[PDB]
Amino acid sequence: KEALLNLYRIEYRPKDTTFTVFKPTHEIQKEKLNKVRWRVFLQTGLPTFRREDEFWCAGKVEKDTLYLTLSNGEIVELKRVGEEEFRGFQNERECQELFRDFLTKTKVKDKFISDFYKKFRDKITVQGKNRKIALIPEVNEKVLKSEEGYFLLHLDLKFRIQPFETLQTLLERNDFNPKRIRVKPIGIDFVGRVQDVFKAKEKGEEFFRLCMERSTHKSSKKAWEELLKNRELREKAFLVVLEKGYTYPATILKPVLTYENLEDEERNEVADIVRMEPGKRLNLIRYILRRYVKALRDYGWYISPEEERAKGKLNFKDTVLDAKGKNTKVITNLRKFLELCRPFVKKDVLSVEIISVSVYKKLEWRKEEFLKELINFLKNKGIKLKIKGKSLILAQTREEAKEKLIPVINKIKDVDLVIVFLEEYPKVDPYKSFLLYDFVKRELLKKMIPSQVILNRTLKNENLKFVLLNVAEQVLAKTGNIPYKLKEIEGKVDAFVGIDISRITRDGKTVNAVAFTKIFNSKGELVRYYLTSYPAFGEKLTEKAIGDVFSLLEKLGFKKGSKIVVHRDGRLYRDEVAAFKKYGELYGYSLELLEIIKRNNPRFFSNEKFIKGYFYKLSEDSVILATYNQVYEGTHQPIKVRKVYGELPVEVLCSQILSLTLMNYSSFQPIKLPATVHYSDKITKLMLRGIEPIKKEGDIMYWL
RNA sequence: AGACAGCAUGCAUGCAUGCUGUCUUU
RNA sequence: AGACAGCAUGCAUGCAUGCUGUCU
Repeated sequence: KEALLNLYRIEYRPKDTTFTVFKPTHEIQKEKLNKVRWRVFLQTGLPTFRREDEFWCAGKVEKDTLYLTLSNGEIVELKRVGEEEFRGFQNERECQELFRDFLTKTKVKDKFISDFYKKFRDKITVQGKNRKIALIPEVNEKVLKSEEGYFLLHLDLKFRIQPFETLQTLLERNDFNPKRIRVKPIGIDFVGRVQDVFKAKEKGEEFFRLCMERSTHKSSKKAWEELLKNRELREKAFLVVLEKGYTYPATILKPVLTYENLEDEERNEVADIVRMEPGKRLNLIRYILRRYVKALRDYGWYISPEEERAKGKLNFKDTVLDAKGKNTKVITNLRKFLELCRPFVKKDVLSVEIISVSVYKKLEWRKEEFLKELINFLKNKGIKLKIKGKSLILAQTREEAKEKLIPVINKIKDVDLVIVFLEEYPKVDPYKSFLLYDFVKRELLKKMIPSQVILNRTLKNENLKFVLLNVAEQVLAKTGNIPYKLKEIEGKVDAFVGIDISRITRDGKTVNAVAFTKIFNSKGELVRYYLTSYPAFGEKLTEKAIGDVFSLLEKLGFKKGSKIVVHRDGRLYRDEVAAFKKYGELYGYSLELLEIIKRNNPRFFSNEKFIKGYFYKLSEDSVILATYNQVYEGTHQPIKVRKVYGELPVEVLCSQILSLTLMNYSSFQPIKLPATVHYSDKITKLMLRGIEPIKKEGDIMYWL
C-alpha cells in the first residue's frame, strides 16, 4: 500500500563552516525582516539566513558596516559582529532561506526552465478562437521538518497559465477597469491581485529615479530605466499598485490565469499539460531534484534521492445510520444506501422557488422530468415539495443571464430552498472573468437561502438516477431533514466547533470583519451556526471574537468541564492561541485546538485508489492527511493538520476530521474539508464584501 | 574630349548568412 | 524556436576614386 510524498531529506554539512554574522543597529520591524535578508544576499552575493535578530552570510566579508535601502528609502544599518562557525540550523526557516539562495547563486532552476523550453517550447504554447496561451513551468521549494526531526525539501511542479499580453496594452487597447486581475512581473517571482491603477503623467522625475535606484530585480530596474529616460513613454505608459504593497510599470506585468476562468475551448488544450497525472509529475520532480543534487552537493548539501513515505492509514468511524437504524460503512457512496435510506424528517412541507435560465423557450423537458422524479423520491421519504413560483429566464450569454438573474433572485423571500437550472454558456470576455453557477450560489448564500444549482450540461451527460441521488442527498441535508447520522466519533468529545474570520484592511488597520462559527454535537450534527460581523477593534478584536464563541457554547448549555475541539481553516497566530487558553479556563473547558492549512501541501503519489486516511507525520504535532480519494484529472491535494494544543493525540484529532468529512453530506463529490470548516471561508469572505452590519444564526446547513 | 565595359580600394542602399549576448523562460 | 543587441561575412545595384581596354 506504499505511498510516497515529494519530500526529500536534506542536510547541510560543508567543509568550510565559516560565516560572517551581522547585527542590526536597532530592532527591525518584523515584516521588514525578509526584505532585509533578501537585500543582504544581493549586496553580499553570499547566501544568507536569519538567526533571530542576526544575519548569517556563507562567506567572508570585510565590510565593517553594510547599509541596505528598502523601497521607502528607509536605511537599515548592519554591523559586523564577526565570523562565527556553523554547526546546525535551529529551524526550517533558516534552512529554506539559505537553500533557495544557493539555488539562485548556482542558477540551476534557471537552467532547468531554459532546458525545459529548448525541448517542449512547441507543446507548451497553444491556440484558441481568439487568443494565444502560454503554460509556464513553475518549480517551487519549501523546507519542512519531519517527526523524527530531519529537515525535508518540499519540491513541486506546476504550469502557470499566461497570455502573450502586457497589462499596459490591455489598458490602452481598451480603457478597461480591471481591479480584479492577478498578475506576475516579468523576471519577478511574485504573483498578486491588481490593487490600484494610475497613470504615469502624474509623477515627477526624481520619482522614477528613486524607483529605479531601489529596484531589487533586473527587469524592474530596466523598466523604470525606460520611464526615467524616454519621456515619450511616460504620458502613455500606466502604473499599477500591487497586492502586498508594490508598484510596477504596466509593461512588465502579465496576467496570471486560472484553469476555471478559461473559456471552454481553451480549457481543453491546456488540460493535459496543466493536469498531468502523478507518475509524470513525480518523474519531473525527480528529474529536477537530480539537477539540484548535481548542482549543490559540491557546496556541502546532502539530499536523499528518495521520497519520504506515508507512515500509514488511519481508520476512523465511518459508520452511518438513518432514522430507522439501517446502516452501512462509507467508502465511496452507497447509492444503495441512499435509495432505501429514510431521513430524519424535521420539516415535511418544503417550499421551493424554481428558476430556469436558457436560450430558447420550449425546451424544459429534461429539467421538468428531472424535477418530477425528485419531487416523487422526496415524497416517498415523508417530504412533499411544494412550488411557490417558477421563473423562466431566456438569455444568450453569461452576462445576459447575470443581468437578468439579479432582480429575479432579489425578490425572493420566505422559502425553504431555491432550485436553479442553468443552461450552458459558451465563453465570455477573457478579462470579464465570471463563473455563472458560482454567481448564483453567491447571490443566494448572501440571502441565507439554501439552494440547488443544477447544470444543464449535467442532465445532458449524466444519468437521471445518478444525478437524482447526488441532488437528493444535498437537498435533504440543506433543508434540515438530515438523511443519516454518524454512529460515533473517536474520543469523548462533547462539541466540535469550526471558527472562521475574515478582516477588511485600511492603512494596516483592520476595519470590517466577519466571523462564521459552526457548532456540532458529539455524534457530529450541527447544533447552531453563528454569522457575526464585527466593527473595528484593534488589538482587542481577536479577544472579543473568541470570547463570543465561549459565551455562546455556554448559552447552549455545554456543561463546564465539557470537552471542546476547535478546527480552523486559517493559520492560528500566537495571540489567538493564548486568547484561547484564557477562555478555556474562565469557562472551564478542556480544549483541543487545530490549525488546518489546506493549500499547497506535499502530495501523495501512490498506487492505491483509496488513499483516504493516509498520512505522514511532521515535527511538532502536525500531520499531512489525505481526506479524499484520487478521482483522476483534478489534483488530489492533502490537508495539513496541526495540534496546536490538547490532551488528545493528533492521530485521534485527525480521524475526527476524517469522520466529519462525511457530514458535508456529499457522498459523490469529494469534499476535501471537514464539515466544521467546509465553505466557511467562502461565506466569511462573501459577507465581508457586504454593505451593512450582520448578526444572524440558525440550525440548518443552508450553505451546502 | 566625350561615351561604354573589366578590375581595386573607399562609401551608399537592398537582400541573405554564420557566431555570440540578452530577454521571451531573473 | 522568436524578439532584440554585439560581431564577422556573402550576393546585388549604383557613386567616388584609381589604373585598365574598348568607342566614335
